[PDB]
Amino acid sequence: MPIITDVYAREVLDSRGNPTVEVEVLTESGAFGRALVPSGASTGEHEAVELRDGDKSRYLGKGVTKAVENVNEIIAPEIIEGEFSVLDQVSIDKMMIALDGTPNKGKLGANAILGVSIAVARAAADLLGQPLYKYLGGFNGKQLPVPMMNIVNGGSHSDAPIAFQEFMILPVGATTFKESLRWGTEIFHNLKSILSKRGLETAVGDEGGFAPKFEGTEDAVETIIQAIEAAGYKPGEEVFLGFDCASSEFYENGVYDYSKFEGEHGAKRTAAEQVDYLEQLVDKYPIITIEDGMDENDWDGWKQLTERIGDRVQLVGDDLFVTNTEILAKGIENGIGNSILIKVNQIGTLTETFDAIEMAQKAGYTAVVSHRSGETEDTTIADIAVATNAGQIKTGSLSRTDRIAKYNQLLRIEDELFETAKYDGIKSFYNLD
Amino acid sequence: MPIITDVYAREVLDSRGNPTVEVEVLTESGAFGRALVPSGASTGEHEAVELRDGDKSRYLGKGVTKAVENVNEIIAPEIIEGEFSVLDQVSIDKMMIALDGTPNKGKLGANAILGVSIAVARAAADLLGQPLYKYLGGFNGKQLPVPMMNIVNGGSHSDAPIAFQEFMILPVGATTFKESLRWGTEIFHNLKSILSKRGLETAVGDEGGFAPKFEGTEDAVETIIQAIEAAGYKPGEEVFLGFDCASSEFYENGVYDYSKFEGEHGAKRTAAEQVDYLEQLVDKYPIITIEDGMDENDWDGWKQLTERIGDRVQLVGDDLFVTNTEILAKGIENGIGNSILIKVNQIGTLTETFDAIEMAQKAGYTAVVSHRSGETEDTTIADIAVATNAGQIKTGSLSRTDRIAKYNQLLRIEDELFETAKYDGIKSFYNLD
Amino acid sequence: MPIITDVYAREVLDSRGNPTVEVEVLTESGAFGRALVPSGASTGEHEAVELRDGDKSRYLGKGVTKAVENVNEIIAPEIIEGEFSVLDQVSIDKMMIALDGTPNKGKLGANAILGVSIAVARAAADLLGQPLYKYLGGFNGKQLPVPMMNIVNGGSHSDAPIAFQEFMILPVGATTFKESLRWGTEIFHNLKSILSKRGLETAVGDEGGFAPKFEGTEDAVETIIQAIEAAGYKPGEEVFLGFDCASSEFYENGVYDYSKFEGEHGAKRTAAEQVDYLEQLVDKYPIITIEDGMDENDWDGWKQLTERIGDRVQLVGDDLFVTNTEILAKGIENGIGNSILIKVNQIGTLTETFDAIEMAQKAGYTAVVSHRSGETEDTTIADIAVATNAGQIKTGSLSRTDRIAKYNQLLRIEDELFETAKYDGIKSFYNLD
Amino acid sequence: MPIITDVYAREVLDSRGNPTVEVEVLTESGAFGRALVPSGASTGEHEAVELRDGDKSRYLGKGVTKAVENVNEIIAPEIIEGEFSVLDQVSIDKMMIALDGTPNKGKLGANAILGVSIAVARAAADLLGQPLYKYLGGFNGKQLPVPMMNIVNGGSHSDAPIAFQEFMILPVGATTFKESLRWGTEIFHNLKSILSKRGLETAVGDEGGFAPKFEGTEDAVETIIQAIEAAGYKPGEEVFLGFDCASSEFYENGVYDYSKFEGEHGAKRTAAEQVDYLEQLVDKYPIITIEDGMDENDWDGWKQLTERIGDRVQLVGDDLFVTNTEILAKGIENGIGNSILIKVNQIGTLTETFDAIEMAQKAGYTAVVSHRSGETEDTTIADIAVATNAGQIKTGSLSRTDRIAKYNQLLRIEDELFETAKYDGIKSFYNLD
Ligand SMILES: [Mg+2]
Ligand SMILES: [Mg+2]
Ligand SMILES: [Mg+2]
Ligand SMILES: [Mg+2]
Repeated sequence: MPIITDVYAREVLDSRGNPTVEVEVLTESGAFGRALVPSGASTGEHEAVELRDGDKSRYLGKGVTKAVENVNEIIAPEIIEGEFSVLDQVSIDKMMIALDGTPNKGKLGANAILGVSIAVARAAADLLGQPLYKYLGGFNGKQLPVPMMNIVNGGSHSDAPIAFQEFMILPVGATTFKESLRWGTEIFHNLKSILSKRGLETAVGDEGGFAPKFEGTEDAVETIIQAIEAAGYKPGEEVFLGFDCASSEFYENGVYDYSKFEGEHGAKRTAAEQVDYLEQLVDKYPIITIEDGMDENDWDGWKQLTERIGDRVQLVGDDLFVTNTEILAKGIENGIGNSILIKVNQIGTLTETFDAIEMAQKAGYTAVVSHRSGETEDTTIADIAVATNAGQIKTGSLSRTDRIAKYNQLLRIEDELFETAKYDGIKSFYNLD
Repeated sequence: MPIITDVYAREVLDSRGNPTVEVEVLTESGAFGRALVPSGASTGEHEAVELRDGDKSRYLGKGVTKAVENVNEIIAPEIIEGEFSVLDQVSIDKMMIALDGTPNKGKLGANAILGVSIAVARAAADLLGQPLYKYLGGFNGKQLPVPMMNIVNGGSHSDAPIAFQEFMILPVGATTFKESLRWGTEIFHNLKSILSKRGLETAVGDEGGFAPKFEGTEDAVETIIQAIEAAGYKPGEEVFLGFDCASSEFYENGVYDYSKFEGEHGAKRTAAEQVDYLEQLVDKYPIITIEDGMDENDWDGWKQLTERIGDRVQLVGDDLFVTNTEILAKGIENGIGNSILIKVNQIGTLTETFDAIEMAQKAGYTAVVSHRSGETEDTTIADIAVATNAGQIKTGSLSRTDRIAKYNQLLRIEDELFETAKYDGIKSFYNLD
Repeated sequence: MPIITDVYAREVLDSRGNPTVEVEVLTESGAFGRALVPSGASTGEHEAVELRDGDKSRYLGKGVTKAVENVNEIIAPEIIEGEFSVLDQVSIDKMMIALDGTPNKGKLGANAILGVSIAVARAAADLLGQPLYKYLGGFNGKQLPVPMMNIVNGGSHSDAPIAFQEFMILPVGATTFKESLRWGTEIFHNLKSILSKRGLETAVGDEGGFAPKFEGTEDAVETIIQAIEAAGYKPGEEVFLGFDCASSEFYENGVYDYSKFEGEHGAKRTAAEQVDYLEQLVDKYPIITIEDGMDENDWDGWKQLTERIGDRVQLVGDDLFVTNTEILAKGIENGIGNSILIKVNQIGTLTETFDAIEMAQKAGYTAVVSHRSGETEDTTIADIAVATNAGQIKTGSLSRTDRIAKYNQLLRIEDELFETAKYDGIKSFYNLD
Repeated sequence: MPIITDVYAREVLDSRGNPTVEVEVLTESGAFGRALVPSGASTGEHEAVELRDGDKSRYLGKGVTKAVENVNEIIAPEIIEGEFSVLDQVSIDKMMIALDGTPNKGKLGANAILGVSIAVARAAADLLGQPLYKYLGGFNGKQLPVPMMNIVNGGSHSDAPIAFQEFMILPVGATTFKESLRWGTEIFHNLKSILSKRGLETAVGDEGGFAPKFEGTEDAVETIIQAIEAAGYKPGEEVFLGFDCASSEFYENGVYDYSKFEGEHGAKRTAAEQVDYLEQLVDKYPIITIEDGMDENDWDGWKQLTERIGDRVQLVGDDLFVTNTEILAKGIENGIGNSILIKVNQIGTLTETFDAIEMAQKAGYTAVVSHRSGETEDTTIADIAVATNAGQIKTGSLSRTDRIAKYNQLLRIEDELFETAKYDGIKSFYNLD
């Protein structure tokens, strides 16, 4: 019996110890779904906005009681009085969008809306007795993603003289996701040993990776490569590197100003020099993906970067696109990037999330389903990656259950799929030559 | 409906990126339970042994394929062919204990056995439609625990000149668990700010807390107190401190050798001087609980410590008791400690876990249900704490979902209990007079 | 379907031929529970009070039509209109406590309230298909009690020159409850034969035991020991003795006045001499438990008694505590007694009963679940003893179904538990050295 | 649904502390019945034999492990392998009779057979959702019995100089059973007061009544009458007396020898003088019923007694008929008595019990459904009395739950019947003119 009979929100905590929204949905027959909403460390703009309370007497102003109230007192009665079927996902998502009535979900909160959106879908899958990836994506959802695994952090997430925010490993050469996960974990533990022996810090950041005091970018990259090799894997064949440059954080007045993070002698690069520099790095090192290599508003620079190395390196828009199909469409039309980081809570409904993934795919772009800095015990993004046969995921390093829970769910999905599972390895990069 | 029809194990990852056991149980009617096992020890004279593979080609020898196979090929057929009801928890636990046939669960593995033990109970609660805490503890399970929250680490978990392994905060004075959690989180964020302003490290360890380069024990303690106050709480009334001294890690040849961690000039204390020192600390600072203040084999020293401050300070045996009712019984008979840290995987079944909690309670000891360093997305320990009205829990700092998931489950339990919930605050320490 | 749809009370008779309350509860799905309420011969004060009609035209004023009406016309509609789930025991108990609104349950009657409280729990266990002890106590309720079996009566329950109200046997050395019951029964029949041969009376009193015209206390005790030995059992190893002194019934103006029951030459003992006397008896005879050895208000005397023999003899507060957690807490804080007699109807709800048991256990006291002088065909107290692993029960001699029904239910519980049952024998006395 | 899937026996205790048989029956759908068997006789030419173990190491040889084994190992597999419907009562009873194959049920035991017989019927009523009296007797079972209530005992059940075994009160003049029960209880308590004031014993015997040291038969009778009046009732209109003379216990060699119980001067009466004596008593006192007034083999004396007073006094055969339809038929044919005491366990199946009741009724005799000295918490005889509209029951005095449980069940039956219940009072004696 599919009619939704209860929609209930509560305030819980995320992986950084900040409040977030949890929603539970029940049907008449007792089918049940629970969703928890993630939260970003920094937000691109043109984005759906999370509602926070700003009551400095609670949680330093980061309470989400208003968003919770919006679910319990506004959204819930609309759903229950409307006698919506739990199966009518698009109808419910459209209803919430209209109920809020603003372009950025700023009245009810993207956190209120997404909690309900995901909890409904989870309840629907429970009702049908379907794996969530098959409910979401249909019968042919079967492709496990290549994980891009955080390993070293820089920029504003570190004190080392390194401008790029994040360095990742990608176990592209593995034959299964289960194997890929083991490779990454082995490399992580090997790097930890290397860091310890060098007297560098091995405590972890928000994503479960390291932020060691390397000498600079080349030291960081070569040390990761050292770990890959020590673990017994082949860089540039079995395991590749990725960056999240987060270049907007050091771009100002037409200059990519590396002195912001790399000390007084750090290079001040024009957009042309920035492209040259990224090209030099991908020629020197086995780098298969670069996120936000150019500034969020530097469309000319993005075009040049894409013309320069886009045939052989994935170029992921994060801050560039902010999971916004209007911006994505503009990107596609202008030959900008070849991949998009998909953040469910940046847009705020599952319907819109899937629309963005579909738009990307139909343009020959990859859609990389992503975590946020503040995660939860929710593992829905694992199922979204498989539902859409996305082929890639970005969900953290190899420690902290806020990351590992997603990897464990991918293990379960691959196990359940059995002989029907596929892991396409390097062929996951259908956006590249 | 209740006959178990499937028992299935798989290898997943824990919060440190090490393999562990997951088990799923199904009944004929489709009731379902999933358990994940936290990290343990593969050796240790008096505790239950986790089984690891030792295949250095996988996960550096830390695979759990053998334990998984033991579930799938040995335990599962015994259960299924035996037509055990999912409700017959004690029967199933006793059967597994006999099936392994060794005192330390070293044949099948405590990790195999506990995975099944917990998954069965979770499936039973699902079958009955009961909250797990009520299934486990009966109708009167209703007391939320005071959380002892990791905040600063020392000893072998840090590079600072501090011998004690862990410092904790306890929001004893809160009126509800939900408020207690907020207090702790606010204190955590305030400490983080204080550390940053001092130029100390704010990256986190395995339990989600900090390991800053303090000048020593007094600096650490006073800085935590500073954070408590900055967050707006009263030390020694609303919020107390706790230690895990892990004193076995610096005791040798009859000496508590603080020079092991606190540099060349660090004190070498006899057992008498160790007791004097702990007494001095509890007289100076608002310390309500001390774990492993004396060495695991220094029973004479434990007795002296208990006589000295046990009337007004909780004295928790962890390494002292290793969740072993034979050792606990010896402790009780000899007036040793007044609390025990209860680690489900250290004993290996829910039945034995509950027996240990009950033995402790009936002696006027508190039973503090505990996490391990390697945790998972499992939240069963939250329900165990409420089921037994234990009154205390030790499940980590205020970051990392491996910890926060337990706190979120306690929020859900308190919410569900509604007007029947109780949080006893300082009266939780029924072991103190 | 757990919502309570009917709550119905009727006036029935207890084992002494006095009216009492019966309540039946039904759920929407047809789950059913029936409870009957016991009644004491004499009442301690500070107690929940039973409501009687005082209509001397019916049952000599002992009718319970008002209490029955209070269930049918006040409590029942509150429950039914409230749509309470039969599983929400604590909520329903708290609701009734508030509905009555007085400290002693004197408006609605403790008999009205307890009838509903127990019938609800019985219906809940029926709904879930659980044994009542597992519903009440959770999965680990498995310990059968050592029974303290009435055998000889004195004081105001006899015409013999004996001040103590009750003498009991305890089959502590048996390996199972089933064996323990047989031992007691054999001893009972042997005593009956001994009494008959001596020309003493073998008719029974309210609890199913004897009140023979012995020469005094030593005659009674030695004759019981004679019966134990004649039955082939070892006094002070296999079978121990117990007293219920009911000392309040002969204490006045600071004197334990044995002349009240033992004739003109009976000793008038100070509190100090009373302690000396009880100590002498426990040194001479295999006495393991003494109930109400000191007067209900003689706290100094209780303290002295507890210091004197409390390490090796159980000291049970009955009139001392009147199943009142405020009085119990005061006792615990002052080192008074080491056991409490738990009378469900003296407090009036299952929630409060369990709270009292838990408070006792967590203080290292035993909780002895008890009958009343006026019993019924209800056997709930058997399930309460096992639910809480209490380890002891006091439910009568070895005749009269008002007593034997409880023993039969313990047989069924032990049978059902099969290999999971435990009977701890002497180790049941965890309150003693 | 109705096929019997489990038949299980266990050894429990009766109201005298002697072992007896309990049986539980389950159907495929979970319908459930439990029966307990009352005390019987292990020898006796014309009745069904209870089987006892004779192992003097257990319960003084009174164990029923063999009868229990006969159920579990012989009867149960026949039923289960036979796929008998729980509704097929007569088939099952006939099968057991044939399975035992002896006239007195001495191979399997009448206690084994009756336990199964009753448990089956109780399970059938549960399956159908019918009150047991309607299942047993059809839609028109509605007549509550006049209770003949034990109050004073003599003969071998007392030490007083009184030959008759039992004196009873019968609240014939009440308008409902519920009122009749109150009358009896009030009389019982009034007698107790009278006895206490006279310094006579008020402890109770097996049936819950008194055995005081009266001066003789007239003292006993007149004192009971005093109690009736003191309670406010009219002897010989509202409340009548009954005897159980148990005359076989003092008849030998053609003489009713009252000197056996009434001292050296007690009358030695011929059968003619015995009839004269009983006639004198019924002329002097309001006696409506006499059980076993003549010896079990004195058929000529029974005939004379019946001719003398049978038109106006009920004459109940107990030892005369031993619930044996062959003996009853002989009695009917010869004009012997006008009532039979029906003891379910004396014949051993419900089918045979109902056949005996029917034979009696069709002869214009009353069938008085009876307890035994050793009773249990079973209340089936209450339902049998109503099922057959018997109009009378003999189930004990007004104390002990072994008796009171039956009266409570009659209260429930009358309550359930509501406006359809009937209590025929004096018209219940349809055998008298
Ligand atoms: Mg980014
Ligand atoms: Mg520790
Ligand atoms: Mg008492
Ligand atoms: Mg008779």
